[PDB]
Amino acid sequence: AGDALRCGEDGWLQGSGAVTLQQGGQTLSPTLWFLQGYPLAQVNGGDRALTVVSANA
Amino acid sequence: VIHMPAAVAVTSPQADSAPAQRFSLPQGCHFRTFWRDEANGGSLFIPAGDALRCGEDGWLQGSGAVTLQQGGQTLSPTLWFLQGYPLAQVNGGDRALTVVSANAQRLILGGNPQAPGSFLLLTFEPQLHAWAFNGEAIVEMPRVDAADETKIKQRVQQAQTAWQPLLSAPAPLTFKLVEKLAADRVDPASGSYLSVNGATHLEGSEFKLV
Amino acid sequence: HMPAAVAVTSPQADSAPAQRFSLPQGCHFRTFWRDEANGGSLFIPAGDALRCGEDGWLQGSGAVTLQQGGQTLSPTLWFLQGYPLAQVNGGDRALTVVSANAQRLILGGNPQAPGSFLLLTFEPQLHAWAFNGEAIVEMPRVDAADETKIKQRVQQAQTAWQPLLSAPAPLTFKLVEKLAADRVDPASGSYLSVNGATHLEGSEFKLV
Amino acid sequence: VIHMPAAVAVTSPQADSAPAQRFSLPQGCHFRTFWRDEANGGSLFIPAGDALRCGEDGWLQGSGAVTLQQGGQTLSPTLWFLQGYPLAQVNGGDRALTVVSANAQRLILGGNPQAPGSFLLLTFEPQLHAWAFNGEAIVEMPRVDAADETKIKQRVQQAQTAWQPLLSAPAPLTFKLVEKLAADRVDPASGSYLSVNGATHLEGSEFKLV
Amino acid sequence: HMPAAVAVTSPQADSAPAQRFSLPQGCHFRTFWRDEANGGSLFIPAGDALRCGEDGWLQGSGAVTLQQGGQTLSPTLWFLQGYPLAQVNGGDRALTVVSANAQRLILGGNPQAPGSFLLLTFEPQLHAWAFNGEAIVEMPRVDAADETKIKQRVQQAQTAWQPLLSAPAPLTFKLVEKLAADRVDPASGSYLSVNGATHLEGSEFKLV
Repeated sequence: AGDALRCGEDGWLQGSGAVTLQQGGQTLSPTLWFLQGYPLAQVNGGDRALTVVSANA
Repeated sequence: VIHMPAAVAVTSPQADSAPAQRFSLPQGCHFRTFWRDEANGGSLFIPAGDALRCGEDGWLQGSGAVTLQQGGQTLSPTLWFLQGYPLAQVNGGDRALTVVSANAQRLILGGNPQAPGSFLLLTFEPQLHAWAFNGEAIVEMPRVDAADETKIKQRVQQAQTAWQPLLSAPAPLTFKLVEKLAADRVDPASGSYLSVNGATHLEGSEFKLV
Repeated sequence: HMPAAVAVTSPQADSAPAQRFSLPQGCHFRTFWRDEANGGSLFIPAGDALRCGEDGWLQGSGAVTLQQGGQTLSPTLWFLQGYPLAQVNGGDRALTVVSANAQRLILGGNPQAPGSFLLLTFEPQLHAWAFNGEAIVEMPRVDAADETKIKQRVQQAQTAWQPLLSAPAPLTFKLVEKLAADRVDPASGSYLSVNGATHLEGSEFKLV
Repeated sequence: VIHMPAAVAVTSPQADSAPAQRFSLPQGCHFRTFWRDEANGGSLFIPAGDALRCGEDGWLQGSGAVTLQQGGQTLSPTLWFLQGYPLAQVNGGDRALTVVSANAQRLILGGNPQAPGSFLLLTFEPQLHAWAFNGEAIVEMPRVDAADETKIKQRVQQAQTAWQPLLSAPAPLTFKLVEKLAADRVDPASGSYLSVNGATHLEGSEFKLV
Repeated sequence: HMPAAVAVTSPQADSAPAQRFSLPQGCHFRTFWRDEANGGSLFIPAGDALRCGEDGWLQGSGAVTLQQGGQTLSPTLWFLQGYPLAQVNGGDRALTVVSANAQRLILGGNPQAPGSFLLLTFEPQLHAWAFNGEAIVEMPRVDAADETKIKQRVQQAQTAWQPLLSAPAPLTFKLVEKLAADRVDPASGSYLSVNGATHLEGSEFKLV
């Protein structure tokens, strides 16, 4: 919880915050930037109108 | 012909005296328990809400769920706090109980006014970082009085009637009789001269295939 | 609604006849004994309730002694038409052996519930057929669309058969449109099962 | 620019049609479930009392504890009976629900009036001889309507608000969206075109040692 | 009541001095490097916030590059008196290095909570001391009979130290009557532990 991440009017979570992931004892805390709802790591475009050209698994 | 139960020597070794660690909460208070750091990679999560709440004694007070996570395993016992100690499978709400003794091995619960001279025995469960009730109980009673079968059945049903409500399930309460509680040793019932085991009633229909 | 039909898939039962075992007073008893070099013994005690009836078959209920490989068993066996049966005693009534081979025996002719049968499996260690809880009810799938008719027919078989029983098991019923009396499994084709309970009441002591 | 979720073919095989076995109780009624006799040596014990009781429909009715014992292991789920089926982790008391489908593999729960076109999915657990709810839910919804992000969030929060109370814990409800429920196949959500996962809120204090 | 005294059992700390590493602009930095044929590399980036101070020590906070065995680490290190420290940055205040050897470093001189210290363990892979959550509070056992005095002293150390921290761990405090500054374990003798929490709030997604 906090202001780093928040819901926008587009229906997607927005912002750039730490997200915690735990699996079998391990813990990762990457900073994720949400672009059109997709969580991205190691890149932050803030409010730039970047385009997701293609996203899959 | 009076048959007295034979005397049993107190043989158990001295209990460990190491203090419990403290766990400070946001609103100032402590609970206390033991947690031998064994690279277990464990977490204890006190939820926020009503069930638990700091008290004017300096201790976390109340009873509510508590989430323990270790090695991908998640347990969620309901813990009740007494003088800051977390206890599973006993809730002495409304009642003012004493912690006779507490260490990394066991906790002796006393102070029930409706059956003095009886004590619950709780065993430390590192998986919960808490003391848990598994049915074991202790009745202090002179061997001379246990010569009388009817005194036995009186004291032991006194204990049962006083401690039963505080317990989650009407459980098989097991009662060891002892001359003196040995609160200083690992087994406080060391020197127990007799054990009385209770039943749980069963009724209904059992299905089975072959 | 009608339960689905089920194809009889069990193969034809073995057809060997039981061997006869002749007792000195004239009668015979019939069971199977696969020669297994077990060197087993079958002892029928004399002077008890096991006696030669006028019909030529050993009759009555009593303990039979089986010794094989050092071990000794002595079930109580009731003989119906010369067949040793365990865990069932029909004395008062007059039941019939529908079918009997080295694998299983079917028990019918209970007049307080026709179209129902007990199944008993051959126990080679007892050289006898034993009842273990398995009953078959004959009833058309059309009838079994009515729940109340399933309850009626099951409760009729239960009452009619429970007095004669002593298996350490409750009765369970396989519903068939016809008994496959010539198969290994005579309930091959059963379109439904009803399992009954054993009632319990008492005190349990467990020490942890 | 309308983006429609792509269509997913219904591929799962036909569900098994084998009937459930019946289990008759003293007062006449049945419950039904599956129990592949695997020499498991298992027992099912319906206690006597109020929680369970035969009903005028010919089925065991109500919700209460049930003791399962197998290979020295003892489980005690609270089961709720619906049309004679035992179900764990869902109690639709006060509500009139439908069993869309039931077999040895899964049970589809329907009939919630406050969110039509949604179905719970329960999976058969042989350890309990019962169907259990683990969060999986199904929303029937035309792909064309799921082009609209706001219709998705409407139907899915309609489902959540209708089915939430019937559930034991406010659980992470997972919702698969499908054009038609495939009640005839092992996976009734075969051909689901989208999944929506809910969260569980967390708040309070976590302790941890190193 | 008074908590029981505890004997200092930890052995005397190793006494080797840290090696010096000379930078071209004059300054030195001091850490340990057990020759382990690791052929490790220590790269101090230039032109950043890592600079030679007038006192002769490398100063500031910035990323240091460690390459050993193909793998590369680049922690952010803050240099206090020439010592590389990880997960703690005291810049605003003026802290002192009570003790430093190849095994551990003690961090004192926090004026908003005297008699408290941070412990930092040597991490040979970083060639640097790292803070992991361990604080020591100096307080006499007599004082620790008062619960309110334990809370006071612990909450003073918490507030005074938490701004300077970035360990992925909450603070936990070992209460000693005196810091065993010359032992391997400087809390050898601690008569009580107080563990603090990390607060959580947010949404959890788990897929089963």
